[PDB]
Amino acid sequence: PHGIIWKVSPCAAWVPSAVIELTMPSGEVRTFHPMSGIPTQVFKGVSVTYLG
Amino acid sequence: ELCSSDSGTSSGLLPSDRVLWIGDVACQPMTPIPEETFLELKSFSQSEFPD
Repeated sequence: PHGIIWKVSPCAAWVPSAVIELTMPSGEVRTFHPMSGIPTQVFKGVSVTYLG
Repeated sequence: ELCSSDSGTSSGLLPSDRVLWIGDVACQPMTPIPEETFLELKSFSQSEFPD
């Protein structure tokens, strides 16, 4: 009747991560969240990843 | 290469099987984009195919 909605995401890794505010030399400025070894949705060539 | 004569085309009514569309392509309404994005996409495309 109420409609309570929950969102569960199981995980058992707990790898370190960080945020990256990248600015392209052309002028485009965006942000993305890289993971420890996982690609971060490469934005036109740049595939900077984070290591732990 | 050339258009040779055909007796079947004299009636003036040709069936639909005589029309061929090279490749499967569909169109849709588009939205104008700035020149910077198109230039970056062209650069990435020409970098994806160095051969």
